[PDB]
Amino acid sequence: RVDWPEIPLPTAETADFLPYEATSAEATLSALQAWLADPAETRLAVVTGDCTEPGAAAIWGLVRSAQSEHPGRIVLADLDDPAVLPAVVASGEPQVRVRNGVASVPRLTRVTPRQDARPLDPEGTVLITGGTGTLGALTARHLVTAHGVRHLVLVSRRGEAPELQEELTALGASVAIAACDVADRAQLEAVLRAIPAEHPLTAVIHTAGVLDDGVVTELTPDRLATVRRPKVDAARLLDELTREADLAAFVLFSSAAGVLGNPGQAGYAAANAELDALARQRNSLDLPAVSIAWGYWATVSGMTEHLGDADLRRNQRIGMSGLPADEGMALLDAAIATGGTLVAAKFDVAALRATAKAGGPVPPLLRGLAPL
Repeated sequence: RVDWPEIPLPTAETADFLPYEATSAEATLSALQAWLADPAETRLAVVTGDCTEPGAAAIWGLVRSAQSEHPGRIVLADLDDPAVLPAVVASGEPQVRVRNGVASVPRLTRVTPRQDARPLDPEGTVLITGGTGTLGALTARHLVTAHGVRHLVLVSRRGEAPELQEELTALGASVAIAACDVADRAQLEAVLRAIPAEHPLTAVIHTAGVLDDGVVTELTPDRLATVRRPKVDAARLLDELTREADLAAFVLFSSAAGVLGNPGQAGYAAANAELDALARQRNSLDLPAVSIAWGYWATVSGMTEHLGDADLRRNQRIGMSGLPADEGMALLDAAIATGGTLVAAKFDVAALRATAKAGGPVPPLLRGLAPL
């Protein structure tokens, strides 16, 4: 979980920085590319709003990956007061949140699951976005077998998986796979009407999306919206049209990039963090919701297919390991039970601990797990 323990700001009067208050996910990318074009090296102090907002998190995720691309050069400050910005830059942390005079930074802490989520209805219906994707396909096998789901609506752009259709129906699950894009206003509403009344919708699981990983200097706002729409606009439409639905759980598949920040994934991290912050709004409003910043999946899926061996070591550098289907899906059950925004991934504590002790640069979020 993203934890924000209290740490003191440095006793500094000024810093050599370029202040800027972030406004939108596309605006930060445009401003950042302008600053990245400057040969002069002044750390870009990006001021962002309350990260619990979807927009601020998306900007946070966008800068998080950007700071992974250019460490020690972009300051992702969440300040209600630009006066602490010189102090924030002088702290050395790329991401500092200062409220009422005290500072805080994102930290990763282990989550204690709670078994108080409302039980899934054995006669209910579960909605999955991008069902034809393997991650959506993986969820279908576990839901019917473990959770005993007898009614599914697997929604994907192509929306036809006969090989999953026969497999899921062979176990007794009334799986209604229809061609639909969740973010589409007309498509989602009609399919949401296709959910039977005697089998009311009980769970929304978001796994649809596109991957357009690229560095900040090469990303474009269209790639932001192209990735965001089946993830951000899709989940927003899910909460909009299913807030009145009988949802026992609200599952959103985020990525570790959206929380930690992974190089060359500014847009994807923006979508994932905005995906999380939407759930936090849902969770705060007492509706059950879970957004999971999933790690590097071991199994090859329709989403994470393009992660090669170079990305394998890039992932394994920060402690990532191939997330198994069982381990990943077992984490989902606790994540649904726990609720809120959580990160379910496998980390190499010893490698991070050894790297921290040896002197390597440990990410601040990982610094909670392996401090000095």
